[PDB]
Amino acid sequence: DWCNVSLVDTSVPEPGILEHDPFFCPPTEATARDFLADALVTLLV
Amino acid sequence: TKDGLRLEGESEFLFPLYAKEIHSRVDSSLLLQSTQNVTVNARNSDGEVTGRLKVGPQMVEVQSQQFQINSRE
Ligand SMILES: *[C@@H]1O[C@H](CO)[C@@H](O)[C@H](O)[C@H]1NC(C)=O
Repeated sequence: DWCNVSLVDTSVPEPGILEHDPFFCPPTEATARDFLADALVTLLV
Repeated sequence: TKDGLRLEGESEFLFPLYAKEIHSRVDSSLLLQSTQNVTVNARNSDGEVTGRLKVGPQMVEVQSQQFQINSRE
């Protein structure tokens, strides 16, 4: 059938990260103190 | 009290909170609600939030690299 003869040639058909930033959540930094020496002073006076 | 401190009132913290273990009472069920959404967040060592369990206004979202389900074992 010559009517459905198809010819095709070459053509030019030419058509991940994860991150979220919150603002802050710092813990108790510099965790050290004492309430004896000052108590000793104010109970030694 | 001797071993703790009991509070019966609305302790509005006008600044952030910090703790290690948040419990609920034995005889009452913890509830946590809002009007827009409630967010659980977890961060990497650089502080980058990487796993979110968000309960939005309509339907829940989970955002992560993986989503397992197991049994107790
Ligand atoms: C190609 O074949 C189809 C199916 O038989 C037919 O409908 C169509 O008319 C044919 N095309 C031509 C140009 O004859």
